[PDB]
Amino acid sequence: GFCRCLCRRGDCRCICTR
Repeated sequence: GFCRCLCRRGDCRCICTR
């Protein structure tokens, strides 16, 4: 239920878990 975001080679997106 928590979202943490990442930038993978300039590709930013968020991933949610819990």
